[PDB]
Amino acid sequence: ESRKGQERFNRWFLTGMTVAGVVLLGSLFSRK
Repeated sequence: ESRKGQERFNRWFLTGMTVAGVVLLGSLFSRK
């Protein structure tokens, strides 16, 4: 909502941390 450009997704390195998210998605996404 804020006028700031920041609403765009965090700088790509901080996306690297987002990979730390999906890796948890990599487990939960399916039962063995």
